[PDB]
Amino acid sequence: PDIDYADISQREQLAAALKRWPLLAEFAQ
Amino acid sequence: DIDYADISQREQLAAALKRWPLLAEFAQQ
Amino acid sequence: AVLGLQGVRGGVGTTTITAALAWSLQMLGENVLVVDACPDNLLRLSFNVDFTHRQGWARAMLDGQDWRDAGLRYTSQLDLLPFGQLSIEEQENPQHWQTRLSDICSGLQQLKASGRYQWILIDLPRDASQITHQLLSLCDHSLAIVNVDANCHIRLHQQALPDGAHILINNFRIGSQVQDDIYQLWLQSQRRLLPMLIHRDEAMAECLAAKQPVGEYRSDALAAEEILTLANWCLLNYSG
Amino acid sequence: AVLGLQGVRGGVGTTTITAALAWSLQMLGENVLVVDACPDNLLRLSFNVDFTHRQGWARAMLDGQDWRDAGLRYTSQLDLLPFGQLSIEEQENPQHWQTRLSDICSGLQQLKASGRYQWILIDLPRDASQITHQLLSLCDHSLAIVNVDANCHIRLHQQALPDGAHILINNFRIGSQVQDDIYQLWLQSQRRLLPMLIHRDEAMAECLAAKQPVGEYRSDALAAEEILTLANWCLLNYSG
Amino acid sequence: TTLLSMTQPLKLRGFQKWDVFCNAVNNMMNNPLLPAHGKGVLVALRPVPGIRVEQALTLCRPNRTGDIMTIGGNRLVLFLSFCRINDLDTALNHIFPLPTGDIFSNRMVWFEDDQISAELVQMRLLAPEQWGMPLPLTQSSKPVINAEHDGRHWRRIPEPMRLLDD
Amino acid sequence: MEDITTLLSMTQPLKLRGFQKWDVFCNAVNNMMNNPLLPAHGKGVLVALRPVPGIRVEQALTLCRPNRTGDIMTIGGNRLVLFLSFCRINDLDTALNHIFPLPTGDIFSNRMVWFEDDQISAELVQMRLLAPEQWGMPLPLTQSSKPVINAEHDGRHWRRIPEPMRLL
Ligand SMILES: Nc1nc2c(ncn2[C@@H]2O[C@@H]3COP(=O)(O)O[C@H]4[C@@H](O)[C@H](n5cnc6c(=O)[nH]c(N)nc65)O[C@@H]4COP(=O)(O)O[C@H]3[C@H]2O)c(=O)[nH]1
Ligand SMILES: Nc1nc2c(ncn2[C@@H]2O[C@@H]3COP(=O)(O)O[C@H]4[C@@H](O)[C@H](n5cnc6c(=O)[nH]c(N)nc65)O[C@@H]4COP(=O)(O)O[C@H]3[C@H]2O)c(=O)[nH]1
Ligand SMILES: Nc1nc2c(ncn2[C@@H]2O[C@@H]3COP(=O)(O)O[C@H]4[C@@H](O)[C@H](n5cnc6c(=O)[nH]c(N)nc65)O[C@@H]4COP(=O)(O)O[C@H]3[C@H]2O)c(=O)[nH]1
Ligand SMILES: Nc1nc2c(ncn2[C@@H]2O[C@@H]3COP(=O)(O)O[C@H]4[C@@H](O)[C@H](n5cnc6c(=O)[nH]c(N)nc65)O[C@@H]4COP(=O)(O)O[C@H]3[C@H]2O)c(=O)[nH]1
Ligand SMILES: Nc1ncnc2c1ncn2[C@@H]1O[C@H](COP(=O)(O)OP(=O)(O)OP(=O)(O)O)[C@@H](O)[C@H]1O
Ligand SMILES: Nc1ncnc2c1ncn2[C@@H]1O[C@H](COP(=O)(O)OP(=O)(O)OP(=O)(O)O)[C@@H](O)[C@H]1O
Ligand SMILES: [Mg+2]
Ligand SMILES: [Mg+2]
Repeated sequence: PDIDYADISQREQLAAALKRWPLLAEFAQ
Repeated sequence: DIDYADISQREQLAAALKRWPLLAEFAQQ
Repeated sequence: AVLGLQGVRGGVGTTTITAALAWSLQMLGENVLVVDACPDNLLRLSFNVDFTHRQGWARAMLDGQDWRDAGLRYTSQLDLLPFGQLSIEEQENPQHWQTRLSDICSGLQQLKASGRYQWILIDLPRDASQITHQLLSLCDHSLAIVNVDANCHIRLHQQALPDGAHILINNFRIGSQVQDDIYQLWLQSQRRLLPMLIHRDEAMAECLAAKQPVGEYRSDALAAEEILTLANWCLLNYSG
Repeated sequence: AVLGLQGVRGGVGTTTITAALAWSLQMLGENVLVVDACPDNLLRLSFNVDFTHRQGWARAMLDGQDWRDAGLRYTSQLDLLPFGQLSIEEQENPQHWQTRLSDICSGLQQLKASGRYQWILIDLPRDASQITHQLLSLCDHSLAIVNVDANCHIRLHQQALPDGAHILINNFRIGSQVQDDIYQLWLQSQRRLLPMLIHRDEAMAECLAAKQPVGEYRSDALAAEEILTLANWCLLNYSG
Repeated sequence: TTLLSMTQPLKLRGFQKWDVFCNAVNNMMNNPLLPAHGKGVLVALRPVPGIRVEQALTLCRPNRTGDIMTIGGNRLVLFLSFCRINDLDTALNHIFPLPTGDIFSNRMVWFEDDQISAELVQMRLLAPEQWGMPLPLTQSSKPVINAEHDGRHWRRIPEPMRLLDD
Repeated sequence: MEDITTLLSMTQPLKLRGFQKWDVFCNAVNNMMNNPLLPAHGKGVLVALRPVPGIRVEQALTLCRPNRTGDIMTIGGNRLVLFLSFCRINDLDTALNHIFPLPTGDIFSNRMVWFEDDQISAELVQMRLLAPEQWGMPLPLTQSSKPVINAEHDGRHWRRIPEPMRLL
C-alpha cells in the first residue's frame, strides 16, 4: 500500500495527534 | 451447546423470533 | 468487471458490503453474479438462503458434482453462487480440501468470457490459500475493507494489499476522538483510500438478521445510500 | 493455569482482551506470561514494543535461534513472548513455516512445569493450522471471544468452539435493538456464556494507539473494571 | 404532486416527472410576488459515456425544499431554488456525493427568467417517450417471479439455476 | 495536621465511601454508633467476609464496588469488613448483590453480620485488637507504589520500556 508521510507535520491537527498517540507517530517516521 | 427449549416464555423472545428470520430458523432447528 | 472484496482483517464488513454492493449494482440495471469465496459460507445468508441449504460451488466439487448447478437466482439481474457448507472435519483440516478446488479458476474465467454478467463480485477470505491467490489474480479490481482503528492502521503498514486495490472504510462511528485522529492522518497519508465511506448503521446490523442486503432491507438508510454511491463509483471507475 | 483466548471471528477484540487480562492478573499479584500465537504479531504493540522490533518465538525458530531469548519483561510479574515479524514472502507462503514451529508445543510445557508463572495466556488465531490446534491442546481453559451480532450468532451454530471453552462478549453497545434481541436469546440458549461482558469503550480503542493495556492506560475505565472482574473470575474458576 | 406544482411549487422536492417539473418551474417564473431574477438556476447535465441518466439520477440528492430534478432525453435537469449562479458549484457539491465533473461530461445553465422560460419551451417539445423515471420506481414496477409474503413484508426466494457453460 | 479521610471519619462519617484504612474504618463506624441524632438500631449493617481459598482479601477487595455514599470497606487479617449505611438486615443480600459483580457465595466462604448497636460496637472492640501489621491495603495502591526499574517519561505520562530477558 502506498503511504506518503511527506508533510504530516504541517497540518495542525495531525501534529497534536502524532504527539498524543505513540502508535501513529511511530509509523510517521 | 445451545438449548432452545421453552423460549416463548419470555415476551421479548417471541417477538424477536418473529421479527428476525435468522434467529427463528436456528431456534426452530 | 470482476471485483474482489477482501478485508484487511476479519469482521470489518466485507460480506455485508459485498451483498449490499451486488444489490445496488443490480438495482442500477446491471447483470450481477456474486460469488462467496470464503469457506465460512456466510454470504448466502444475506440473500434469504436457508441455513440448512448446504449446496455451493466448493461443496459440489468436493462431492464430485457439477458446481454450475449450485447457482441461485435472486433477481432477474442478480445471481448468487454460495461456497457451500463444510463439515466440522473439513473446517478443522483445510489441507484436506483446499487443493481440490481447481475448477473454479477456469469456471470463473468462462463466466467472464461469456458476457452474461456486467459484474462478478467475489467475497474473498484473508487467508493465504493458493486458491485465494488464484481468485485474486482473476479479479480486475479489488477493494480492501477496513475499520478506522489502530488494528487496521498497523495492518496497512505491515501486511500486503492486493495490487491496485482501493481502501474502503466501514463502520465509521460518531464521537470517537481516536477515530477522528486516525482518519485525518489517513486523509493525508493513505493514497488508495476511496472518497466515500460507510458509517456504522443499525440497518447494516439488522439486515443480516433479516437475511437481506441492506439496500433491500432499508433503502433509505444512510449506509444504503453510501453503498449506492460506491456502486456508481464502480460504474465510473471499474468499468469493464 | 494455561488460558487460551481465541476469537470466534477476526476482529472481535481477542488481542486487546488478552493484553488487558494479562495486565489485570499481574495487578492482582499473579506472575503472568502472555504469548502471541497469532502470526500477525500484534500483541507486542499493546506493551510498548517498538514496531521495528522483529524478535519473537516463531522468528527465532525460523532462524534456528533460541526462542527462550525472545522474551520481554514488562513488569516484575508480567512477561511477554511475541510471535515475531514475518516477511511478506513468509506471509504469503504459510506452508513452509506452519510445520516448523512444533518446538514451542514442547517448550510451553517446560514453562508450564516450572511453576514460575501462575498464568500463561495465549493469544490464539482462528485458523486451522496444526500449530494452532497443538497450542490449544496445551491450554487448560479457553475463552471464545464474540460480539453480539448476527455474524457471531451464525458461527455459534455452524463452527466448533474449543472443548470446555467459555464465551466472552466484547464491544457490547448501547441502544442497539438487534443486539438486545440477540443478547436475550443468548441468555436463554447459550449455556457456556460468561456472567460478565465488556462494553464498547473508547478506552479500549485508544489503549492500542497508546500501546498499553487498557488497565494501565485508563484504570478507571468501565472496560478496565469489567476485565478486572474477568481476572478475578479466572482466579475463582480457572485455577487448575 | 401535480396540485403541488400548481399552487405551491416551492414546497416540492426531489424527482419530478418531466411535465410536472416544467410546470413547477414555469409557475415559479410567473409568480409576481417573487424576485425578478433571484428565483434560482436551471441546470442541464449530460452524463459521461460510462453512466446512464437514470443511474446518475441516484446520485442526485437535494435537501433544500424547492430543489427539484428530472431526467429526459439523456439529460438530468435540475432547478436549484433561489440559488445564485455564483454559488452553483457550492449547491451542486451539496447535492451530489461525487464531483460533478466525474459524473457529467457537459453542463448548461440558465439563471435569468427569460432564459429559463425559453429553455422550458424547448424542454416541453420533448416527446413523453423520452421522459425518464427513477430506477427504484421502474425496477420495483417489474414482476417478481419468486416473491413470498411473510405476513408483514415481501421476501425473495432464491431459485436454483444452472450457470451455463460455453 | 489531620488527614482529610480521618477528619471526615471524625465529623461526617456518612460522607465517606469506598476503602478506608482499618483504624479509620473503625473510627467512622464508632462515630456513627454514638451519634445521638441517628436512630437507635437503624444505622446499618456491619459484615465480615472470609474469602474462598482460591482468592486473597486484596484480590477480593477489587470486586467490592459500593455506590451508596456511606458504604465503606476495609481489609485486615484475611477478612473483608463492610459497613452498609442504613441498610436493613433483611435487605443485606440485595445491597451485597449491588456491590459485588459476582455472587458473594462464589467469592466468600463465610460471613458474619452485626446490625444491633451493642453488637456492632462489641465487634469494633475486637477489630481494634488487630495489629497494624495485619492491616491490608488495596492492590492498586501497593502495586503501583513498587519501584519501576523500566520506567521512562514522555513529557506527560509514565511509560514502561519492555526489557529483553531469557525465559528459563
Ligand atoms: N449548507 C447548506 N445546507 C443547506 C442549504 N439549504 C438547505 N440546506 C440543507 O437542506 C436542509 C433543508 O433545507 P430547507 O428546505 O431550506 O430547510 C431549512 C430552512 O427552512 C431552515 N433554515 C435552516 N438554516 C437556515 C439558514 O441559515 N437560513 C434560513 N433562511 N433558513 C434556514 O430550517 C430548515 C432546516 O434546516 P437544516 O437542519 O439546516 O437543513 C437544511 C440543510 O441541511 C444551504 O444554503 N446551505
Ligand atoms: N438551492 C440550493 N442552493 C444552495 C444549496 N447550497 C448552497 N446554496 C446556495 O449557495 C449559497 C452559499 O451556500 P453555503 O456555502 O452552503 O452557505 C450557506 C450556509 O452556510 C448557510 N445556510 C443557509 N441556509 C441554510 C440551511 O437551510 N441550512 C444550513 N445548514 N445552512 C444554511 O448560510 C449560507 C448562505 O446561504 P444562502 O444565502 O441561502 O446562499 C446559498 C445558496 O444561495 C443547496 O443545497 N440548494
Ligand atoms: N437500587 C439501588 N441503587 C442504589 C441504592 N443506593 C444507592 N444506589 C446506587 O448508588 C448510586 C449513588 O447513591 P447515593 O450516594 O446514595 O446517591 C443518590 C441519593 O442521594 C439520591 N437518591 C436516588 N434515589 C433515591 C431514592 O429512592 N431515595 C432517596 N432517599 N434518595 C435517592 O440521589 C443520588 C443519586 O442517585 P442514583 O442516580 O440512583 O445513584 C445511586 C444508585 O445508582 C439503593 O438503595 N438501591
Ligand atoms: N447501604 C446500602 N443499602 C442498599 C444498597 N442497595 C440496596 N440497599 C438496601 O436494600 C433495600 C432494598 O433495595 P432495592 O431493592 O434496590 O430498593 C430500593 C430502590 O428500588 C430505591 N432506591 C433507594 N435509594 C436509591 C438510590 O439511591 N438509587 C436508586 N437507583 N434506587 C434507589 O428504593 C428502594 C427502597 O430503598 P431503601 O428503603 O433505601 O432500601 C434498600 C436499602 O435498605 C446499597 O448499595 N447500599
Ligand atoms: N456499517 C455497519 N454498521 C453496523 N453493523 C455492521 C456494519 N457492517 C457490518 N456490520 C455487522 O457486523 C457483523 C460483521 O460483518 P460482516 O460479516 O459483513 O464482516 P466480515 O468482514 O465479512 O466478517 P468475517 O470475518 O466473518 O468474514 C455483521 O453482523 C454485520 O451485520
Ligand atoms: N470493547 C472495545 N471497545 C472499543 N474498541 C475496541 C474494543 N475491543 C477492541 N477494540 C478495538 O478494535 C480493534 C480490534 O481489536 P483486537 O485487535 O483486540 O481484535 P482481534 O480479534 O484480536 O483482531 P484480529 O482479528 O486482527 O486478531 C482495535 O483497534 C481495538 O482497540
Ligand atoms: Mg465474511
Ligand atoms: Mg488479534
